[PDB]
Amino acid sequence: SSQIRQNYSTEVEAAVNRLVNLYLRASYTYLSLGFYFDRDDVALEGVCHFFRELAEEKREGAERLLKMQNQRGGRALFQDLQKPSQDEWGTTLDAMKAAIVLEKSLNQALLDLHALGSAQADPHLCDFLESHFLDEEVKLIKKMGDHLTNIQRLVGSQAGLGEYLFEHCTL
Amino acid sequence: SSQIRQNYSTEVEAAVNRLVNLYLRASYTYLSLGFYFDRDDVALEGVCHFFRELAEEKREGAERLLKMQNQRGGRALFQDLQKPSQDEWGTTLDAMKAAIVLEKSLNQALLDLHALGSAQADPHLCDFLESHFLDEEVKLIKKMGDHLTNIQRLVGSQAGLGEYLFEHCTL
Amino acid sequence: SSQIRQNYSTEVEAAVNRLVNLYLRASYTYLSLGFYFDRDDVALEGVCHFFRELAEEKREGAERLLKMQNQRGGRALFQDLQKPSQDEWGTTLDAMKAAIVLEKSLNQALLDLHALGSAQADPHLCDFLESHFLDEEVKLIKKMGDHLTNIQRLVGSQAGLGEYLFEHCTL
Amino acid sequence: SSQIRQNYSTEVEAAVNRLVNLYLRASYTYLSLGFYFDRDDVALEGVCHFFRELAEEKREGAERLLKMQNQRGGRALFQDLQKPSQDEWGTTLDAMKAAIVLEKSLNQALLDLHALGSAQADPHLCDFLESHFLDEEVKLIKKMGDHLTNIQRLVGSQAGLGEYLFEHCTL
Ligand SMILES: [Au+]
Ligand SMILES: [Au+]
Ligand SMILES: [Au+]
Ligand SMILES: [Au+]
Ligand SMILES: [Au+]
Ligand SMILES: [Au+]
Ligand SMILES: [Au+]
Ligand SMILES: [Au+]
Ligand SMILES: [Au+]
Ligand SMILES: [Au+]
Ligand SMILES: [Au+]
Ligand SMILES: [Au+]
Ligand SMILES: [Au+]
Ligand SMILES: [Au+]
Ligand SMILES: [Au+]
Ligand SMILES: [Au+]
Ligand SMILES: [Au+]
Ligand SMILES: [Au+]
Ligand SMILES: [Au+]
Ligand SMILES: [Au+]
Ligand SMILES: [Au+]
Ligand SMILES: [Au+]
Ligand SMILES: [Au+]
Ligand SMILES: [Au+]
Ligand SMILES: [Au+]
Ligand SMILES: [Au+]
Ligand SMILES: [Au+]
Ligand SMILES: [Au+]
Ligand SMILES: [Cl-]
Ligand SMILES: [Cl-]
Ligand SMILES: [Cl-]
Ligand SMILES: [Cl-]
Ligand SMILES: [Cl-]
Ligand SMILES: [Cl-]
Ligand SMILES: [Cl-]
Ligand SMILES: [Cl-]
Repeated sequence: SSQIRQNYSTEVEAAVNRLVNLYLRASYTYLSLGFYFDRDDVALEGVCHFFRELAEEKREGAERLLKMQNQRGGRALFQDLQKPSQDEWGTTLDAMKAAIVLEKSLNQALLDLHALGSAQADPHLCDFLESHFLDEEVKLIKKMGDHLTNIQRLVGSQAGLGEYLFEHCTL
Repeated sequence: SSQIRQNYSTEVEAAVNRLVNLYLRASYTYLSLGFYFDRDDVALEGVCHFFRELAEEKREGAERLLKMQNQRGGRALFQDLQKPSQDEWGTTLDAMKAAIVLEKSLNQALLDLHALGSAQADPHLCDFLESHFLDEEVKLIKKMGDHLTNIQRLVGSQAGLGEYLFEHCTL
Repeated sequence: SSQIRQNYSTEVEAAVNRLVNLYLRASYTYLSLGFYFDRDDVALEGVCHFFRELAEEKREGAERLLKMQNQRGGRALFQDLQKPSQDEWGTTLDAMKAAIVLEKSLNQALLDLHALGSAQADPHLCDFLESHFLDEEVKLIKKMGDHLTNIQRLVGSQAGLGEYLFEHCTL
Repeated sequence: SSQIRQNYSTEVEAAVNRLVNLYLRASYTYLSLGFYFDRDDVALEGVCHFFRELAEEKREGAERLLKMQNQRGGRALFQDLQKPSQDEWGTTLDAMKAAIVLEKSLNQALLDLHALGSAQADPHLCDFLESHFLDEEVKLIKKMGDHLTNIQRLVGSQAGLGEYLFEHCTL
């Protein structure tokens, strides 16, 4: 029971529980990514730390959603967390591509949740997504695309490697 | 006269004046609540201070609205402030229930103002309500509902009182 | 492939992956427990914070195991995380009993892993469990049993409540 | 003569003297490795410093064993230190492979000493190996395997070199 619920549709409440599941799944994905790069036969600890920090941010996003669910008087319902889609993640390039795919899917889920909140005339929900999720996700995707470009440049060629060093080491 | 007014409908201007009245009324309600709990025959100074702080927050909300009215080039119009609905407020439980009723009514007025601003295509108004009012009101209502649950638990029973002390004193 | 693996049996490697799954499951359980106590109709924030901290400790335990798996040259394999066994957790007493059941099961898994490491003559594994898991788990279970006794005393009776206050407030 | 010896078998006492010899031999190996990389025609001072620090750690391990031998009432007996197996150590890759071979052999000697202490029911010995040697050796081997992977990646190819720079310079 709740004595506080106001203007909070069952549709949104359900969608928020699904979004918590997606965020926790993504956190689990990034946990797997990070420990893959910590393998002795891979050994790119910087890549390990990049994904470890993303695992933490996606868990924090889920916790924010759960806190909001309780603030509106909705009820958290948890489902199974499906294991990540791969057990080994290939090259740095492969892993950064998988990460962008994952983030695009979370972004689309955020946009879908906004469409539902708009249809339900739920401005608190909209505000919440704007305050904590929409711009954070755009920033992250921009950083990943920048990373993808630089991995491609570096693994591709000696001119590529040259331009990278000029920017990174001289500038 | 105004030389600055742009995209600011007479409907919104009127609705904002009504919302100032509601906020000032709520401030007056909380003033009455607080001094009731300061009576020698009631003497719950912590409850007095809780309502005294709410009186201050509701006055501040009204002042924010008035400042916004002037920033958009609308004209503040004041009406009578109706005295609060009771002269004595009963138990702590009774008073917390009345407070949640009051906050729900302010929240609904905020949602109604958003619906009007949306119909008038007034995004500055929407932004304003998001920046200062929607999440503040949800947070406050959540706190009041938490309080209601704890008052009910405490006044209800020895098991209730027991669980409360474990949480509050041990944890 | 690994160039470092030495004295690390496939049986232990598999058992460690299963133990990571159990720890992550327990973390997920505690996440559900904590947000249950944050509901407006439950509203025991101290209990919420107790379980929130346990969720963090169980995730940290899983991460320690994963780091150890990589240090020995074993390969992390993740499975589905089954959702927690309940959606609502009843009283504080009910929830503390469920927590002790959960911790007893992790403790038994640690003891089973020691039995396997002993049979495989793997002293590094034994050392690892001693350094990070066995005494931590005994300490936690002792704290939970202490909590269970105090909840029982407090919810049970006016003599019980009296003895608790003497200890907590006077001493 | 000793007035303190208790539960300290002649077998363990002998094995500990042999382990001191192995540790001092390894220290001597690393001394040779380090000065090889300081040659003007090799000139990788970072590699020199890596091996110089390992020479120091292996000497410290021997000194710890000798101190323990005296604490149990056993008698240190020293043998010849055989010169290192090579006079020149080839590439960085060659030298890191030789180092991992050396560390694997010390690790196996530690495991063999644990097997003997277990057969002799000598828990102080076991504790000692756990406190100062088993996890230190696993950590070191993990670091060396990580190094081997990164040397292989770097000396192998332009894609390899690219991935390394992304991790090391960008992340
Ligand atoms: Au990682
Ligand atoms: Au890392
Ligand atoms: Au929206
Ligand atoms: Au909306
Ligand atoms: Au650079
Ligand atoms: Au540079
Ligand atoms: Au550089
Ligand atoms: Au007052
Ligand atoms: Au007061
Ligand atoms: Au609006
Ligand atoms: Au609007
Ligand atoms: Au208390
Ligand atoms: Au207390
Ligand atoms: Au207290
Ligand atoms: Au919580
Ligand atoms: Au909490
Ligand atoms: Au063991
Ligand atoms: Au063992
Ligand atoms: Au107390
Ligand atoms: Au007290
Ligand atoms: Au007290
Ligand atoms: Au050197
Ligand atoms: Au050096
Ligand atoms: Au042993
Ligand atoms: Au032993
Ligand atoms: Au670098
Ligand atoms: Au760099
Ligand atoms: Au660099
Ligand atoms: Cl990680
Ligand atoms: Cl809306
Ligand atoms: Cl007052
Ligand atoms: Cl609008
Ligand atoms: Cl929590
Ligand atoms: Cl063993
Ligand atoms: Cl040296
Ligand atoms: Cl023993």
